[PDB]
Amino acid sequence: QLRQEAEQLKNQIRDARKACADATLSQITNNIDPVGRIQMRTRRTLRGHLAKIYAMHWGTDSRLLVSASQDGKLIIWDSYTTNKVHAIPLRSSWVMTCAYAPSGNYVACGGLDNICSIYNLKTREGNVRVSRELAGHTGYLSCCRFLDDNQIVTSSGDTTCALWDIETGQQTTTFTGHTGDVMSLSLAPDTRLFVSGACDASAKLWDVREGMCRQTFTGHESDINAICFFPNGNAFATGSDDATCRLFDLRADQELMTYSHDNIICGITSVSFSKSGRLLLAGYDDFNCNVWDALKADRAGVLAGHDNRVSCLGVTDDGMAVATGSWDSFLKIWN
Amino acid sequence: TLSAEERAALERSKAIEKNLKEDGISAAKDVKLLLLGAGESGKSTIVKQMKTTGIVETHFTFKNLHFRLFDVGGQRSERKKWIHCFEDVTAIIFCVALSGYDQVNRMHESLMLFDSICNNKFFIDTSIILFLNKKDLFGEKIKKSPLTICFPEYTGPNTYEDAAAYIQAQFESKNRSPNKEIYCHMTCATDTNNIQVVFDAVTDIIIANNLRGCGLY
Amino acid sequence: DVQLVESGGGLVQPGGSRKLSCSASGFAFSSFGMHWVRQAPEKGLEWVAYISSGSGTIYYADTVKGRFTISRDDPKNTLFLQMTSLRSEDTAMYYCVRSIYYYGSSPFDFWGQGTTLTVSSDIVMTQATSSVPVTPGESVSISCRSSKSLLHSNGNTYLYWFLQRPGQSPQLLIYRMSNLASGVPDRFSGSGSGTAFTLTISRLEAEDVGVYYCMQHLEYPLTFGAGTKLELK
Amino acid sequence: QVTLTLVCLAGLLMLLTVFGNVLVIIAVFTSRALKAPQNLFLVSLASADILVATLVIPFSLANEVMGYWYFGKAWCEIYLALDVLFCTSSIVHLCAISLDRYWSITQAIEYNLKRTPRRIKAIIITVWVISAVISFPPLRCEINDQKWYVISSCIGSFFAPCLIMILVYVRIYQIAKRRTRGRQNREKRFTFVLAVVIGVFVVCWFPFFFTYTLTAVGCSVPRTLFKFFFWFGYCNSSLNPVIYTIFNHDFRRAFKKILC
Amino acid sequence: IAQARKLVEQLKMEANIDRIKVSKAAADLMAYCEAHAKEDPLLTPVPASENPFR
Ligand SMILES: [NH3+]C[C@H](O)c1ccc(O)c(O)c1
Repeated sequence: QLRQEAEQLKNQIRDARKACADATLSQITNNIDPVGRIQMRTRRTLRGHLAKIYAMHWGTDSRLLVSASQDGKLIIWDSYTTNKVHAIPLRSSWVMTCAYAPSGNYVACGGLDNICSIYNLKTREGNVRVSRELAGHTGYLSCCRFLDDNQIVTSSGDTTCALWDIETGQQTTTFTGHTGDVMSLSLAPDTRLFVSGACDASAKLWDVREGMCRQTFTGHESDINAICFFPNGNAFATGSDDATCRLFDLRADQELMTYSHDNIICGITSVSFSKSGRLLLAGYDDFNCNVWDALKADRAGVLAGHDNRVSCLGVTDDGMAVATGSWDSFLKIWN
Repeated sequence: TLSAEERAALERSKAIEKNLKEDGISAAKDVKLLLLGAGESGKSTIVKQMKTTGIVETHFTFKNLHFRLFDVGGQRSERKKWIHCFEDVTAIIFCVALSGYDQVNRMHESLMLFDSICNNKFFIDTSIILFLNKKDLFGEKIKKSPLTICFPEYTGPNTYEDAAAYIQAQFESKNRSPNKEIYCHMTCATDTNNIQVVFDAVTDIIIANNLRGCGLY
Repeated sequence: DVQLVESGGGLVQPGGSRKLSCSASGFAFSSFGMHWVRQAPEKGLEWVAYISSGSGTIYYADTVKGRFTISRDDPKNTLFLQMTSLRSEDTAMYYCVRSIYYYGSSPFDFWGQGTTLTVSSDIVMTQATSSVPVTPGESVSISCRSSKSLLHSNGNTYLYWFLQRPGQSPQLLIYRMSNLASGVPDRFSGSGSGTAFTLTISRLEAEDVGVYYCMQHLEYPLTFGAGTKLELK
Repeated sequence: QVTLTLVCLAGLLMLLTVFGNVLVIIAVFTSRALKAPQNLFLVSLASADILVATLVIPFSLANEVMGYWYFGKAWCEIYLALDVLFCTSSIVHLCAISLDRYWSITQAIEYNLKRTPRRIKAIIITVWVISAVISFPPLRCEINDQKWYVISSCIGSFFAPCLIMILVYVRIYQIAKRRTRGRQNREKRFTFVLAVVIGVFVVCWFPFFFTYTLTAVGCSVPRTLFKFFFWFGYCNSSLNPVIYTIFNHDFRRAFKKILC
Repeated sequence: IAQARKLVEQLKMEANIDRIKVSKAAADLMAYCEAHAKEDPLLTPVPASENPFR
């Protein structure tokens, strides 16, 4: 007590969700003409890395991208000329995430050392330097993104999300409603709220200004591994190890599409959306990512790479290209 | 020709490429080891016998070899994750106890964890060195109160090399995969001989690999 | 902070030898490329030599090749230049300039303090008129004409601008004739087609009175034009 | 009419050897996992084997089919000489690999510190120049018959290495026996590999070289099959690409990826 | 005690949803996708020119 009150509240909220609407997204959109098969080919081959890579990010203007490797090196690639703008050596070899700020001044990177530090790219000395080392968490970092020029949001294995501040160098907020290891987060196009996953098959939406979650969707089976919004910010479709991709609506507050295929039984490492919100890319294991139609929920052309094994993929702001990175130290640009 | 500044940019790119390749070839000669244990293991003994809230890295030189030892004890998350980060590791080191068998049992859980980590998907072609710590400690414990164990059907002799040999054979079991050898050694944590056996194990692993290329194996 | 210091000037008999050396301490000298700039005793500017960051690429001017040599010593953060068989026309005052080349760079941003040495086809640019009567608080525009179109197929226009205060080392204003260098007020602005280039200065005040220079970086050799100076009528 | 089948077979050969060489060259490159300092050596083994056929075999088809060398005195010397240089090198490399392994397998800790691409390239250039210096001097096109020579190069061309490999291999067998005193299944596997590797290189040349050497000052009357021996000298060439690569799965995996 | 109180307090805010119909959200999604299915280069490949990648 009052555990029975909690379970009856869960039952009544489930009944309300069931009775909210009669929509099923199956009788509708079936008559809408689907898009044809989509074919992609490799257009660039970034072969400057030497070991496993985990995550990468696209900078603003869709020409510069950043990637991280187990060799403890950050490379600021150039999409067009395939030259390397910078080569930042890191203090800690183990790295699990790297993010590029909206302005090219700063870049964040972190890993198992419980710290995702900041590096400056524009200075009089003309060389990269340590800007700030931020140590607030205890568990391993997952991903810290930039919400402003001097404000970042972190995700650590200690089941906390903090939303650090650069100049002060101290935590200004904390989120502790997951009760499970977080894995990814993606800020919405609007800069007042975001969402983050957890290892207990639950995704929770947090408010930037306020301190508590709002919805706490729990409509998944096994785990959560990647979350990413699409414009207008109402889907943040996610994938997991259960070979299932699902998208949730904040207002609907109920499962909508729950993509699934019987042939494939694998995991998911990263998920991204397109510019128009029609095609969503998801990198599976088995070493070959896939593309899925947002509306018709059918399957399009399989992708070739990589050798071993696809781990991250990102889509530029203009959508002119997609970057994919795999453990074989190969970054490929596909159009 | 393409332009003026782009030629300089390409030259800088080649220069940093050469620097990166040199750094990588320099860093590819060292050997890395992963130390994993359990509750009340010999972490302190191994750390002190080498000669903040995160993973500890210890690098030391012994006979023209730069050993890089990584131990993960401060992490509180599930070991099923982040374990793939150490896929490319030369060898791992395990410590058991001996004489932990009737306390919050200990050897049963340690053996279960060892079997679980020895039979996972992507971590198979990696050698495991296993240490028999507290060698002098369990003699009096087995002498005073034999034997027993809560692990039944032992049906063997009493003291004392027999029990150690039986435990070593039991731990050497569960190696379903072929072409993978598990090394065992017992230390009193008194003298300084662990470095020598680690070096011998490492050179044996290196020989088994190169020999592998001709394969041939 | 960044600061370039050199001291190699003096009275030299014609047909002599001399060494010029400039030292950098305010940044990473090993990762930058050095330029040498000559300033005629009255108004002129002329390019001399360039050495890359890796010292694997060397260029020279038409009137400089075969007489002068350039080198740099990376551990000591120093640049060396050799004057050999110098002639009467070589009397001038010299600059050594830092430059880095990558995407979104600002080369020729910082210029050092010069030293004076006394004695005893190619793209051309034109400016006019060298004398413009202007008053503070009124907008002014300065244009310079180039021979060949600067619009490369990459969508970039390799043109740079410089301002020289009376009695002080020149500093960069605009790079690639479309961006704005750091430490420059927003009042400055410059634009043009692939051939003609013109600034757009708004709310001019009583300190931006130095002579203006426009330079081309499309291909070697780099050439400067005859600048135009303002006044306080 | 046998000439049609003879030229067809020769062209089939040539196609097989060039296909194998280019396949090995493709596989060794563009593969992070396969890339290793010791692999470039095999590239050199292919680096000659890729063109030796195209520079040797068709000319051999030019001769010994109509009875006379179509060209004049030139270039019968540079061909022959050129033969001996291309051909000698293969038998020459095929040694350095074995020599490396033994250096790698024995006292691996000390030798691993010397594994650098600079080394490997130095070894490659050194072996190329030592092959050239023994090939180019001197200075109806047939094979040279000056006594002061063949008994010379024949020794320095083969016996320089058959002793090495043979030795290097027994030694390795000695060590695959000390180290493993399932295992029973691989016991008949590793000895079979080693036997195949040591046998392919010997069964083909050795008879040639032994007949070629036998026609010195103290000679005899070989049958015409001797011509039989001569091609054998080549078919070994087409082989190396397979014999060495199908026993190292990374190579396999690369072959499966490129072919599927 | 305290954990249950915090959990129920969070659940009260979680239940504070209006909420619009699922069909309305789906209609908005299709409308936005159809309206914006004109600028992406994925559905409609760009011509040989104007493509930064060769
Ligand atoms: N095709 C090879 C040719 O038979 C050859 C090669 C090396 C020699 O020393 C030789 O006498 C002949």
